[PDB]
Formats: sequence, structure tokens, C-alpha cells
Amino acid sequence: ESTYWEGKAPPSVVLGPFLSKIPSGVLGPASLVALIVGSYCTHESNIFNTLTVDTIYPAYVLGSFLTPISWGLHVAAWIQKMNKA
Amino acid sequence: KSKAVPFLPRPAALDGSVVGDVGFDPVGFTSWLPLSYLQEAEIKHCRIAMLATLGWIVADFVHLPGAVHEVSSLAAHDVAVKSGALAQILIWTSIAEAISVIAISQMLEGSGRQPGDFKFDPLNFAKDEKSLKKMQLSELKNGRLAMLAFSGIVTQAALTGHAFPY
Amino acid sequence: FFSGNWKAYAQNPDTASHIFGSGEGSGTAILTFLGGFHPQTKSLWLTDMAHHHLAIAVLFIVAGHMYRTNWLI
Amino acid sequence: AQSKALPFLKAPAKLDGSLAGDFGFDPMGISDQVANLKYVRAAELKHCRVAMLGFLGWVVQQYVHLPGEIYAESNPLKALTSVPLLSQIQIFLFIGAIELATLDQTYTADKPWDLGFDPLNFSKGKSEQQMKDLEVKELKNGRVAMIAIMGLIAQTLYTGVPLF
Ligand code: CLA
Ligand SMILES: C/C(C=C=C1C(C)(C)C[C@H](O)C[C@@]1(C)O)=C/C=C/C(C)=C/C=C/C=C(C)/C=C/C=C(/C=C/[C@@]12O[C@]1(C)C[C@@H](O)CC2(C)C)CO
Ligand SMILES: CC(/C=C/C=C(C)/C=C/[C@@]12O[C@]1(C)C[C@@H](O)CC2(C)C)=C\C=C\C=C(C)\C=C\C=C(C)\C=C\[C@@]12O[C@]1(C)C[C@@H](O)CC2(C)C
Repeated sequence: ESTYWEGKAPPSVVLGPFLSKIPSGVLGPASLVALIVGSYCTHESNIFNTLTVDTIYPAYVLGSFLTPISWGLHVAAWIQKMNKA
Repeated sequence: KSKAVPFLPRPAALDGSVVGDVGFDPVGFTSWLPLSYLQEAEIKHCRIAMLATLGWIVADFVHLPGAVHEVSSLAAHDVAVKSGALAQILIWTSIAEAISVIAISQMLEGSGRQPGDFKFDPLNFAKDEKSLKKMQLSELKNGRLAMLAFSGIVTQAALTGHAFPY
Repeated sequence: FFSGNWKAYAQNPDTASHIFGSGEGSGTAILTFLGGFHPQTKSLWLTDMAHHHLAIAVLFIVAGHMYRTNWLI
Repeated sequence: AQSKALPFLKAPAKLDGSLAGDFGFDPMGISDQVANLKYVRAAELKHCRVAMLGFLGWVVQQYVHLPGEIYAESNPLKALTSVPLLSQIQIFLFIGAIELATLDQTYTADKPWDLGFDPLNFSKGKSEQQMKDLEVKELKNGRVAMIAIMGLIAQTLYTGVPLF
């Protein structure tokens, strides 16, 4: 326990007992891939092609949800990297 | 060090389990999740895939106690969700799975429930530990084979239209 | 809803000549994006507000699973 | 493990031994919040008795009716509206008169379900094992009736066929 921290990086326990054991070399590239996929899904559902009732595409929607997620994945990747993991 | 993959080292979380531990985890998923949760998921997939493979094969051969059951297990899904059978099976499956959350949560927390154990042996096919371990290994091997077989069955029966050979 | 063809609930919304409380110029849709106001009542579309509350319901039900309880997550 | 109904789960702490009908069935752990099992058992037994009476009334109204015309409706849910409000208000007042004294009784007593109702003295002379067996019979039958009366209501609301 003791999620409180004062050093350079928080302890790996703040990532939960599922991300605490992911190597940073896995989280990092996974975070970048998720960010790219989410940005592309957002730019394909909108921006590049205007949205319409007949075109919603749960893949692009679910995808776009990987952009907010990506943020968390690379934050966890940095936390793991600084904690020698 | 691994028994399944001689090149890669043995997984750290896989030492011995009567579930068929041959040390096959190249991506190290056992480090991610607790081994017990992954074992429960694997056994659930095994049982679902075995039931599904048997049902697909049988329902294409002899399944017509009525009119709406005159389908080829490929258009069966839509026809029988329109009929209402899949709704009932989903209701009972949801009840069983909602109970299974507590079963999965009672393990991973304490208790003594082995993964995939529901104390369902009404006919007592397994008697002692040796039979239990042997048939656990047999069930998991059959379930993995059934997973791959059902994957092949659906992919082939969607890549073409045919019967049992697919 | 079960088939996933959720666009069907938005097809054929209330027209611009719909008299509120009457079937003249009405539609069959129940969840739509229209924006703005009803041309007659000068108020938000009822189908707009139903869709709004459905979205809010889904979001809040999802957000209500955040904190830990007796099931380890 | 300790649940008989769900042989795999361990029952909660308050499900043990006494309070007949205890099969360890509390997966959601509702018993963990209640201070005791007295009130929940009282509510369960009241539901069991009301559901038994409801199922019996459902079947009898399906087959047997009072001589008057106002009681000639076969569908129980339609008879809920066809029957004059006088009969229903009399039934409700009778139930409330029975319910107020038991309202004083239930929230404080050790056996709130024990209303002292035994006009035929079916329990006088029975041993403890026989009494517990009778309690188990009552609870079983009541749970089955509850399921059955809810099913009857659902099938009447969904198909209009009050029976079968
Ligand atoms: C009014 C309904 C009602 C109530 C108040 C109780 C109350 C009780 N039951 Mg019980 N039971 C009921 C109905 C009910 N039961 C039915 C219908 C069955 C048959 C399946 C059972 C089978 C049963 C067993 C086998 C056992 C109990 C036990 C218990 C006791 C401990 C559990 C507890 O605290 O839960 C309190 C329960 C509630 C507060 C009810 C909450 C309402 C939930 C949310 C139900 C939601 C609806 C449901 C999912 C579906 C209903 C629709 C339809 C399909 C029927 C407690 C006195 C245990 C015992 O004896 O301990 C002493 C025990 O082992 N019950
Ligand atoms: C009356 C009727 C139909 C009809 C008729 C007539 C009157 C007869 C004749 C007329 O001519 C026509 C007609 C229509 O009227 C009968 C219908 C058939 C029934 C009643 C059979 C039901 C099938 C059961 C299935 C298909 C269940 C599948 C099992 C699953 C289990 C899932 C699990 O994942 C769970 C949840 C936990 C995991 O741990 C492991 C397992 C257990 C694998 C789903 O994966
Ligand atoms: C009534 C009953 C018991 C009544 C007992 C009473 C009043 C006893 C009272 C007394 O002992 C006391 C209290 C104290 C004693 O000193 C005095 C007396 C007076 C002697 C049990 C019913 C118990 C009733 C039960 C268990 C009913 C189960 C019903 C089922 C399964 C029905 C299923 C279906 O209805 C569906 C679901 C759908 C339909 O379409 C198809 C079918 C199949 C018909």
C-alpha cells in the first residue's frame, strides 16, 4: 500500500495489480499504438468524413475511446520505466 | 527451461498445476493476471467451445422438432433470436454468470475454490484425486481442441456454404 | 436495439408542421438529434430530450462502477 | 463450499445452523447488512404465505366463482378491476387490521414470523425435529409459490392466458 510518494516517480502500486506487472517496454509501444489507432478512428469517423446517422461505426467509436485511454497507458509506461520495470 | 517452448525460458508463474501445465506462455500473460483468473477463463472457454462445436455439428445434421428449426446453424442465430429461444438461453446464462462473478470473487480473495470448479459431478465420474487430475487435463485438452475446431467450423461455414466437411 | 440498428429509432422525426399533442405532421422516431426548438411550441424536441437522458443514463451507470466494493475491483 | 445451494461459494457468516430453510443461499451478501435474520425471515415468510394464498386463489378463481355476477370474471387481473371497490377495500381493511398489531410485533420480537396462529393445534405435541421439518416444508412451498405466482402474473400480463 502507501500510494503516497515524494521521490521522482510514484511506486508501481498506484497502477493497480494489473498494470503494476506490465513491463514498460510493453506499455510504451502499446500506448503509442493505442494513441495512433484512436486518433485515426476519430479522424475517420469525423474530420475526414462528416458524421451521419447511417455512419456511426462502433469500431471507430470504440476506437476513439483508445485516445483517452492511451493517455493512461503511457503515463503508466513512464511510471513503470522510472521504477525499474 | 520451458517444456512447451524449449527456446524460451519457463514462465515464472507456471510451476505445477494438474490443468496441463506444460509451460506455454511466450507472452507472459501469467505475469499480468493472477494465474487462477486465467485458468477460470480458459476452462469457461473450453466448456463453451465444446458445447458449441457439438451443437453446431448436431444441429446441422438432425435438428428439426418443428418448423422454425429448419435452419443450417449459420442462419440459425438470427432465426432463433427472432423466435425467442436465444433470449431464454441468454437469460439463464446471465444468471449463471452473475453467480459466477461471486465465485470468481470468492477465489482470488481466499476460500478454496479451484478455478473452473462448480462442484457439479452428479454422476460422480471422477472418484479420487488421480482421476480428477487426469480428467481435468483431458477436459482442458478437449476444450482447446474444441476452441480451434469451432473457430475452423465458423470460418469455413462463412467462407462457403456446405455441410459437415465445411 | 437488440439488433444494433439503432439508427431506426431516429428515422422519420417530427416534421416542421407538427402540432403538439396531435398526430398532424408527427413522426415515429423516439431518439434523434435535431437541435434548436420545436417550430410550434418553441421548445426542445421531446425526442432530443429522451436521447439526452438515455445518453446521461448510460454515462452515469458506467461511471457508477468506479469505486471498490465487495468484489475486489 | 458451505452453501448447499451454490456448492461452490462459501456462505455468509449469518447463514448457519438454525433458522430452518438455511441452504447457504445469499450470493449477494444481503445478510451482511441486516443486524439479524429475524426481520428478513419474517418478510420472507409473509411473502411465502401471501404467495401460497395467491396461487390457490388464482387456480380457484380460474375454476370456481361465487354465485354473484360481480365475481364472474375468470381472469384474476381482469377481476382486479371488475370486482367492486367495496370488496377490495374490505379486504384491505381486514389485512391492515391484522397488520398493525403485527407491525408493533415484528420490529422488536425474536420470532416476528410467529404470529401465534395455530387454531387446529397442528404443532401441539410435535417434537423439535418435526417442528423444524414443518418449517422447512412451509418455506419450500412458499418459495415455489412465489416463483409460481410471479410467473402466473407475468404470463397473464404478457399473453392474457391466466393458466397454462
Ligand atoms: C420476498 C422475497 C424473499 C425474501 C425477503 C427472502 C429472504 C431470505 N431468504 Mg429467500 N428465497 C426467495 C425469496 C425471498 N427470500 C425465493 C423466491 C426463493 C426461491 C429461489 C428463495 C430461496 C432461498 C434459499 C434457498 C435460501 C434463502 C434464504 C433467505 C434468507 C437470507 C437471504 C437474505 O437475507 O436475502 C434477503 C432477500 C431479499 C431482501 C430480497 C431482495 C430482492 C432481490 C433483489 C430479488 C430481485 C428479483 C429476482 C432476482 C428475480 C425475481 C423475479 C422472478 C424471476 C422471480 C432471508 C430470510 C437463505 C436462508 O434460509 O437463510 C436463513 C437460504 O439458504 N432463500
Ligand atoms: C419447447 C422447446 C422448443 C419447441 C417446440 C416444441 C413444442 C418442442 C415442438 C414444436 O413443433 C416447435 C416448438 C418451437 O413449439 C424446447 C427448447 C429447447 C431447450 C429447452 C433447450 C435448451 C438449450 C440449451 C442451451 C443451448 C444452453 C447452452 C449452454 C451454455 C452454457 C454456458 C456456460 O458459460 C456458462 C454460462 C458458464 C460456464 O462456466 C460454462 C457454460 C456452462 C458452458 C451457453 O453457452
Ligand atoms: C396453499 C398452501 C398451503 C396452505 C396452508 C394453509 C392455509 C394452512 C393453514 C393452517 O396450517 C396453519 C397455517 C395453522 C393451522 O393450525 C391451521 C391451518 C388453517 C390448517 C400451499 C401452496 C403451495 C403452492 C405451491 C407450492 C405452488 C406451486 C405452483 C406451481 C409450481 C405452478 C406452476 C404453474 O403456475 C405456473 C408457474 C404457470 C402455469 O401456467 C403452469 C403451472 C404449472 C400451473
